[PDB]
Amino acid sequence: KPKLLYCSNGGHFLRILPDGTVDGTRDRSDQHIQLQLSAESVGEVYIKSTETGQYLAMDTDGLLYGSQTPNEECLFLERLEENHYNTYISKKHAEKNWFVGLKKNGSCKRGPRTHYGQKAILFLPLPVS
Amino acid sequence: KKPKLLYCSNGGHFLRILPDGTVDGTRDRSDQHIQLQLSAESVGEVYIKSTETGQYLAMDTDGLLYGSQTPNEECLFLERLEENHYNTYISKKHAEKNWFVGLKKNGSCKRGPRTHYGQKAILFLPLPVS
Amino acid sequence: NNKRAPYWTNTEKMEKRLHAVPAANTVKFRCPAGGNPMPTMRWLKNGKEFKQEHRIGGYKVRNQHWSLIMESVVPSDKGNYTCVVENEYGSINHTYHLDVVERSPHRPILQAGLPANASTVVGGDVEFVCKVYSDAQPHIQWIKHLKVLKAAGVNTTDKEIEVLYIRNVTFEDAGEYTCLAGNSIGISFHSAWLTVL
Amino acid sequence: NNKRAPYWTNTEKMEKRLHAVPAANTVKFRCPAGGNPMPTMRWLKNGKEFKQEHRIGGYKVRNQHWSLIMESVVPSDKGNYTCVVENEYGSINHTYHLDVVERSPHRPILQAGLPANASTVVGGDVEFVCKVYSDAQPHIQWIKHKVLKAAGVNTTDKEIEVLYIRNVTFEDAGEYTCLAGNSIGISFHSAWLTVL
Ligand code: NI
Ligand code: NI
Ligand code: NI
Ligand code: NI
Ligand code: NI
Repeated sequence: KPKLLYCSNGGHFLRILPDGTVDGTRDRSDQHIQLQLSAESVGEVYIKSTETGQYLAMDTDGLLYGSQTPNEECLFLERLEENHYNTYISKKHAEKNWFVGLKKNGSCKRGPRTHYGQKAILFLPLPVS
Repeated sequence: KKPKLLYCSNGGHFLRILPDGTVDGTRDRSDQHIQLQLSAESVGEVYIKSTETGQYLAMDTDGLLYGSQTPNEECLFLERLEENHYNTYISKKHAEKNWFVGLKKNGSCKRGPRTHYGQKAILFLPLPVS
Repeated sequence: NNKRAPYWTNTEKMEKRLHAVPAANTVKFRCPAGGNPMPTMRWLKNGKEFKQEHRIGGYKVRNQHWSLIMESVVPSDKGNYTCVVENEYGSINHTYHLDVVERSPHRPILQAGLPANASTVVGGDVEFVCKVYSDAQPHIQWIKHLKVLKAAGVNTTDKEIEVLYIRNVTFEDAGEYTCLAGNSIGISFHSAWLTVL
Repeated sequence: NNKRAPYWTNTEKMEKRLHAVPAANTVKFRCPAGGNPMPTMRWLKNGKEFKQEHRIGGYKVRNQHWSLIMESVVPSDKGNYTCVVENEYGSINHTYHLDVVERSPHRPILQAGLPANASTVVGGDVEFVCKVYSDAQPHIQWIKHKVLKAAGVNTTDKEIEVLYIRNVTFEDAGEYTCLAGNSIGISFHSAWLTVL
């Protein structure tokens, strides 16, 4: 079943646009937020849009984007932090700690400019509707 | 010539170079590290230095104001007297990018990349020592 | 001339309409209003009056900061909270939606970065550690690379399972150790490497 | 209850205490005030009542916006301006310090965006412009890269302003500069004429 990936910082849902751009909304009605979490191994996930079937990805500069071909840049490490929120790192650029995020306004937040103590990396899986 | 103060219209502060090497803005006319000393190499080029920590205002490769003790390439600013009669200072080195010296309304340095012609952050006026 | 019906004095602070949080948290809702006479404020849970006694722990209100506050939030709190600012010239209202989520019990959690890798000259005594946070006692086992060296409860105790020792190493001991922990909700696991010198 | 002593409704706008500006400019001081009954507002120049007849061109007030406006500021305006908001339950006040600055005598100034680059096909007539503002008639000269024209005896100011180039050639292509100066300093901006 699908879940939404609500970010605490702004309180937006994680979205992948047909335009392949990765932002964040608040429109519970929006279709491009109804994410589909899938796991390779345990702790490794694939988040794809149940609409444009796009796989959340992060290129070599730490920039979230919607690709249509599931690949190395689509592998994220889902983790439940002590505070009970979820934090997703880039398998690929994991060594540095490039988390998925969003700035207080609902826009992707460059992997490099991000960090552990940030409310931008914390997510919550909420029901469909 | 003599020591002047570089007042920024935006928030209404005096440019300031801290012993720390950090560049910000105060409102204390008495504060010491605001007594700047403008010196011009070529006409249109300048060196702003604290008549105390003898530090020269500088801008690194990411447009970030800092106090230097060794006058260098990142110390040269292009002094320009604008149509409205305020001065704007540009990084000689990063001139191509149009990176001005600036202060946010709270009196804190403004990173070059996030500054522009239209901002009141970049308008200064030299004022008497006292 | 000096009349004035309620108005918002800080729209950016009301931007976040949906409040989704883990239970036990504290939540604050704000409705900064302006107006003359100074407007009054009241809060509504799902439409009707939100009596203090309507939830364990009650709720605080900070009129000078136009806010409502609920501590140690619980699943029962889920709902719609609406403020209602008013004076004799009119009123305004806003509505926040709160979704509190009970996340425990959950899979065991391993403090990131651990176990820490290591390396030592043949004959030396290396050490490995696995810290696991849990509201219970998690099943934890050490796996060598298949051999399961230690196991919580089996051969080593809990206090003992936290630290995997390896006295008088060798070039054989060179490999990928693993910390596997888990419970009925699931498991977590992190590896480390012992480089023999 | 309905008893309310004057309060600041917008502290932000009041952040900037020191207002330093070029002469001639227009300054505005604001003191957004709240209070029931509605408070009243009055201004004070250097501690005393700022009466309209205290400056040439008096001053406008904006009750709606709790402000004071002074147009074409002069050095004689120098001073502290204090607002006093008050009603029967109390009063509050703020003080702004105004420092008007005569920037003259100053170097020439060139109207930004002039000279304007140009480009034309051989045969036509290209043009270049330089407008300069200075306390005294500015010494201005066009420099092609040799000194083309130069304001003096045979070239007047209105003439020097615009540099014409009839029936161009591929040789005329290059950097035309407008250099201007006075006893205090000099400024200069270039322009490129591309030949087609
Ligand atoms: Ni709900
Ligand atoms: Ni827990
Ligand atoms: Ni069990
Ligand atoms: Ni003064
Ligand atoms: Ni002038």
